[PDB]
Amino acid sequence: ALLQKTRIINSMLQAAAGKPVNFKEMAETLRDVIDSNIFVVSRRGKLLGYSINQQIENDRMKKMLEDRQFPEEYTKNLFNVPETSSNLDINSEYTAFPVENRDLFQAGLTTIVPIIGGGERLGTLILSRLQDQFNDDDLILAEYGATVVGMEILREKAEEIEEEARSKAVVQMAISSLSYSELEAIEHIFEELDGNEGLLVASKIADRVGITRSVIVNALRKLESAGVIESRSLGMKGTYIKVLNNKFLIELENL
Amino acid sequence: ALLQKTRIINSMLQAAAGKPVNFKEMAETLRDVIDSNIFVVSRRGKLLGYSINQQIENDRMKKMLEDRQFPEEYTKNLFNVPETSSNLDINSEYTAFPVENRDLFQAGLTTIVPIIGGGERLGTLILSRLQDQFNDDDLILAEYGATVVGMEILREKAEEIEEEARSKAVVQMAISSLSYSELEAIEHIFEELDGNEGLLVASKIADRVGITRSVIVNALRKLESAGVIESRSLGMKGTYIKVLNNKFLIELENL
Repeated sequence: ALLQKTRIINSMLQAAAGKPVNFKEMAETLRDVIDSNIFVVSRRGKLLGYSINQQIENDRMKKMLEDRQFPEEYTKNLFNVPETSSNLDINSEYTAFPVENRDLFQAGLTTIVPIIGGGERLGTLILSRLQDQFNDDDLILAEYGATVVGMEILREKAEEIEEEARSKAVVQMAISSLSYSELEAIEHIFEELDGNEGLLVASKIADRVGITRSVIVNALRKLESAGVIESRSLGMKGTYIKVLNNKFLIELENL
Repeated sequence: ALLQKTRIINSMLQAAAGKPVNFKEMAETLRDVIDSNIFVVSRRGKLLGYSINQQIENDRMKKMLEDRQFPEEYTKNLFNVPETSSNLDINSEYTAFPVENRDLFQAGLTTIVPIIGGGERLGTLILSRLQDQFNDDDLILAEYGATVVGMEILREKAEEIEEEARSKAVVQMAISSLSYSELEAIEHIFEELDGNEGLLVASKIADRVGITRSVIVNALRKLESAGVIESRSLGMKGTYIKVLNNKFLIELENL
């Protein structure tokens, strides 16, 4: 019953809007829609999700469902596949696969669609039934489905790193905003500290370090200012901090 | 064969990848694989791109094709469509459209798809033949179709501002690294200046402003460093400069 079938696939997509990416509850969707087996493997060939409904004969797939890694020779060509291969097992004649890719498709009549977003193969969609041949409708669905879980990892991954170089801009911001002293204080602080959690009253360092309180006491708050650290001191008599940004200590040690 | 017609689409989708989003050249690729009229209009109702073959009886649409600005009464109810209107003109019986959108659909047995990604109705997609019914799959194409133009405005507008908020980003930079002095200078400079184009001679400012050539002449380079302005000084005897970022000048005035 076509169109609905998809409109349904679409229904699902619209819906992932805010909610962060989630393959499985989306693999399901394809399973449901296409009534097929569904496994999504990334470029690196880690399964990000899959789903099923009845047991199978495929011995050489589970290996990965236990270490997330699939070895540097197997999934390897699984990737070399230039296009969709339509209907597939262990008894059809073709010289499109080399004799080093024998057992990967294995059990349940398997079909294959490459996931292919922003100009790049981001991975593969395995589908694999047992009996019912893979219909022209049935394909069209996957191709949408792939195309969908296409610009999704895309999405997910941008998300994933656009908030790396957030953190990372942040930190060379604040650090960009200290005096030779202030930062030197900060420096000497965490050289003589451990982790985000830190307590040793500023008072102490000053005399040792030979930077006034006043300042040390301040470099400090400059970080309260672009978030990076937290303390809300307890009337001197001890001074404690914890950090709000992992990429920091890192950077700071990068000095 | 519909699938072909679909995969054909796919192929054009991969091959936008690098190339900067082109609507027409996809409006066509629709009007190809669908065999109909394609018109992509937006949230605000601008016709981004379109694509036809024969001559048409819609009068009330040749309006936007010169001002790009559709009425605050037409496109809007065009916006109001909760979902895909399958076939249309002006003889049928329906209590959807409000008594204020009679002639927008005018020519071509018209059909309607809303474009929705980033969990947002990005705009509307308009197909319109003359006789042939829009079939099931005619839809099926059309929709996915949208869905692409879909996450294309996404990519374009995404692209639009990750680079408006670049300018801004770099100018808040450059400036931010200006000593009060230096800043004082660039200031005094452009206040007695007109547009991105300037020839006024450093020597003469210092005095008139109370600052060393030393520093004027420093603060200038600084912005060429961060490229914001161009000058290749001449051997004094007249300095001439140019601004290479619009956002900049704006920002100055906002200090």
